[PDB]
Amino acid sequence: MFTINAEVRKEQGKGASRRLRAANKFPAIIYGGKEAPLAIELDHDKVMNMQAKAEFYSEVLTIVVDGKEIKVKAQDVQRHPYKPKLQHIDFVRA
Amino acid sequence: MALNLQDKQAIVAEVSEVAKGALSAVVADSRGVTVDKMTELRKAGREAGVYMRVVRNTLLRRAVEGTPFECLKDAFVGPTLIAYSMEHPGAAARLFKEFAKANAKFEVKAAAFEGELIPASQIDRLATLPT
Amino acid sequence: SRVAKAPVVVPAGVDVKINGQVITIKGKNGELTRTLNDAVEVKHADNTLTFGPRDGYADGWAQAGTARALLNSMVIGVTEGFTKKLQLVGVGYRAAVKGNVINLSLGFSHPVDHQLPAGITAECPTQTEIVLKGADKQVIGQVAADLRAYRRPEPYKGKGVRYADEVVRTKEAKKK
Amino acid sequence: MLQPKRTKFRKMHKGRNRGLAQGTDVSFGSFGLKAVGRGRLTARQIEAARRAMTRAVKRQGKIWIRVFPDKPITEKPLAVRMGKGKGNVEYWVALIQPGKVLYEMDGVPEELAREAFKLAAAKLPIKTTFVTKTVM
Amino acid sequence: MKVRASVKKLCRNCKIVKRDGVIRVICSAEPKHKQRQG
Amino acid sequence: AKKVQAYVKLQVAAGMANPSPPVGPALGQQGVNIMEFCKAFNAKTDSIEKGLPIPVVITVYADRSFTFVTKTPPAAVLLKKAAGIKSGSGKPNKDKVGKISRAQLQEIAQTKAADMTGADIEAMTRSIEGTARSMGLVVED
RNA sequence: CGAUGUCGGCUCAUCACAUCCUGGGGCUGAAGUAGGUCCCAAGGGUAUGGCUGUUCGCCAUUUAAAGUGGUACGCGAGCUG
RNA sequence: GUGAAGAGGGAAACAACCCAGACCGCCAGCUAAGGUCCCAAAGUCAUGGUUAAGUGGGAAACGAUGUGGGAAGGCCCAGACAGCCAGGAUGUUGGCUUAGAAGCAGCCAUCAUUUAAAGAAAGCGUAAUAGCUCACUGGUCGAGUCGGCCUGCGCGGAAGA
Ligand SMILES: [Mg+2]
Ligand SMILES: [Mg+2]
Ligand SMILES: [Mg+2]
Ligand SMILES: [Mg+2]
Ligand SMILES: [Mg+2]
Ligand SMILES: [Mg+2]
Ligand SMILES: [Mg+2]
Ligand SMILES: [Zn+2]
Repeated sequence: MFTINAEVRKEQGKGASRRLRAANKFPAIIYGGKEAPLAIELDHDKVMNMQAKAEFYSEVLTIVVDGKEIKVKAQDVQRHPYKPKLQHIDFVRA
Repeated sequence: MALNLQDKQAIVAEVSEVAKGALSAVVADSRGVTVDKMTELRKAGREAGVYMRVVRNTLLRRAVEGTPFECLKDAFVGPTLIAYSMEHPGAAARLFKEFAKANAKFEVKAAAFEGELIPASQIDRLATLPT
Repeated sequence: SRVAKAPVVVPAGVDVKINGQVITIKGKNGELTRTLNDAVEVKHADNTLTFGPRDGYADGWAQAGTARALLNSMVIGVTEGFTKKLQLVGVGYRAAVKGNVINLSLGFSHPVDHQLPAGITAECPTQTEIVLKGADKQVIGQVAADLRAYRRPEPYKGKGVRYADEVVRTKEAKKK
Repeated sequence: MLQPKRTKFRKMHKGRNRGLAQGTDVSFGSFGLKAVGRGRLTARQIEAARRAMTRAVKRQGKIWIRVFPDKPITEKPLAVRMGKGKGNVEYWVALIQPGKVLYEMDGVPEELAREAFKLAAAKLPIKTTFVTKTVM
Repeated sequence: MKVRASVKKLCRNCKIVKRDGVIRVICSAEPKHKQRQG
Repeated sequence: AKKVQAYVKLQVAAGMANPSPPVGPALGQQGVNIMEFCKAFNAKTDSIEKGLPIPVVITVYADRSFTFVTKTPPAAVLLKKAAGIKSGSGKPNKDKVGKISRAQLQEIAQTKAADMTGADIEAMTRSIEGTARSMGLVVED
């Protein structure tokens, strides 16, 4: 039921990722095996508060991108070593 | 009652009713029957006075700086809305008996009647009324 | 901000003169003047006083509460005044007031004469305790503090000068 | 004494302390003490903090020491000139990078864990924080 | 007065005050928790 | 506010001290504070006596702080200390008890009166003898 | 290193305060006397002998006290050796 | 790489650091680092904010209602946080090795009701006594308030000739 809007990324690389993370946004990825992987960026604090709920990895999420609704499932997450911040999450279409 | 300046009108003034408190009358009759609501208050004015009123404030957070001067006799009376009444005019007079007579005259309910005051104790129904 | 947002009523016709920012009040028992901190503007609403911080001073909200408390204390004092009572507990302590000069015998070697600031009256109904009444709270409190300061209460027998309503904790000789 | 036995080589290079920690997550326990600083951390110090850890509960719970020194540290003796060899080892430290989960534990209330972790952080030499297990 | 570099509320009645740019603890219960500096 | 209303009996059976084991979370439901038994049950009461029951007026108020008064042991058990028996009621024709002194009984009743009320403590005294007879503890002159 | 004379003593000092005394305060397991500890304070003051080259240390007797350090472990174009 | 074997401008002074490699002259101009209130040429420039410490213009662990900002909380008109309240229900002389502990040493650890507040620790001192209060609910004057997380800039920590 958790629904997050998100804007497609335009720049990839360490520099672009760090520039995003310095503006309270972190990148992420949508893939589904038989579908073209999609780069995405999504707001940091909204999903960080979504994180506390144990249902985040349990239920099916709804990602909104340029007016498109897709249903996905959180695959994995990598976090900052010491601060409670996220660099990047992995999403599987489902 | 619109704001906390009207929250005000309920944070000491019944100190005047609780300073010399010598009875505890409680009842859970949420039935707001007009005939009985000029029965009980009129009897209060007929025997004791207008000191007691219709404030049915009973949630778990109301009556400690409720009656703060005496009367633990109410101190554990707090389920779903239960009216409260004290009695000044003549220590331990007979308000409770006519309250019970109205209960005989079909007040709906009275949650956990215990003969509140002058057992200094539990359930007993206040057998003696020392007027 | 609540104290500041609480206009103080004015009794029967105590004289009130706001000449700029130096409020003067003339009660039936006294007269008191006080220049206000520039951050506050106080207006006479024909039965009371209202307080407002001037724009440009970040401390106005805190300062105005002090101003309201101060003017309330002033109006109370010039209405009827304040009174502080001290007890000289301990064998060998005596007190007596002549004029505005209070002689204390707390037993050092010599009696101690204290001069009052001339607006504060003193009285001694019983010889063991003193009652001093004043038209201004800060000064009556200061003079009471000075009277206490000569022999502040020793916490071992309660001996010394103390306020009436202040209760001293004692202590033990701990062996004998 | 929290010291390795049968070490392959008696003495080890000073090395460098660089990069981010590996075991950043809490795995065995429910509450962990994650280091947000950097720097070596001596087996004597781990012993002190572990004693404080089991002392805060006085018996309770399960604890895990996720950091093992396995790094000999040599000290040149007093009043001896430089050179003429490399001094003998004197103590063993663990190189700690930011994010490493030093202490881990479960079986006690979270607040009691907060207190115990504070007590041991008082003995530790680098900045720490309290972290809880996450679903990941 | 304990003149210490880490002041803390030693009991329930301790109060923290910043008097003239320095941090102090005053307790009305016992005159032994009085702290300074910090 | 809270003077006294809602009165039952707690304060379970009586030997030696320091709370913890027997009667816990039953109290533990609602809030009487925690170590409240070592300033009228390890630093105020007993050495009037060390084993058997007494009634103690025990309670904390809404801010969870204690204060106590005393009472006198009920005659069901106080005469166990007085006469020193381990017998009891249930078989009066098979297991019965011997006599007890009236001066001792009046001493017990004097403690009773000091630790209770009643308009005529002498008129109330004989009820202790009656209770002794009802439980089968013979009290005589 | 085509020289930068040294341990201790004598005379003369001077500065710092992390105060030995005197001064002002808290807190006390501060009855009082006497203390313990901590904070502020550098104005002034801060032994004499026996032993040893000794600084020091030990001893004897005082004193309100016999402070700790810096100054080329002050001071040999000032002395002694 | 620079000095050695490199002058010039900057960092007060300062072979190595920053900029830049002096053929000579010129009372011409544009720039580099670095700066523009006065010493000393150039902004007492413009805009939006931060700090109250002379921080700037030395220094940590640790401590704190300093202050600015962000996100999410509980709690509340079945009315919140603090004021005054009065604060003090009981089969316990609990299995303690039944010499002394008897609402606050070590103990073993946890049966309930009446039933708005009523969980065998928190402190003052008494071989051990009494007595008062805090983790707590609330009747008038009260509403925005209670405690945490992320942070920016600050405060103490901070004593030498
Ligand atoms: Mg001052
Ligand atoms: Mg000093
Ligand atoms: Mg010489
Ligand atoms: Mg080269
Ligand atoms: Mg050069
Ligand atoms: Mg507060
Ligand atoms: Mg600092
Ligand atoms: Zn305190």
